[PDB]
Amino acid sequence: GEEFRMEKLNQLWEKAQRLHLPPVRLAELHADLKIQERDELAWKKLKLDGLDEDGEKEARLIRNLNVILAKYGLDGKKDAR
Repeated sequence: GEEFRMEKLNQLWEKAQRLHLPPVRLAELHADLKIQERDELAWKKLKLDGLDEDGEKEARLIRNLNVILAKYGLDGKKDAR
């Protein structure tokens, strides 16, 4: 049951489901995972071609992921705040 090409997005998405997220957070999450997926493959082309030799294009992925993990608390804080 994987909706993304990378295990990180599927694991994140499936984990979000595991956290019992509401359909809205799962829908918003899927959108962010899709954007993160496309950006991650497109950027992987950048990193593989030699475009992100400084961590600037991936910075958007690391930040977008942190934004998703901050919206769902998938791989970060999970206590109170």
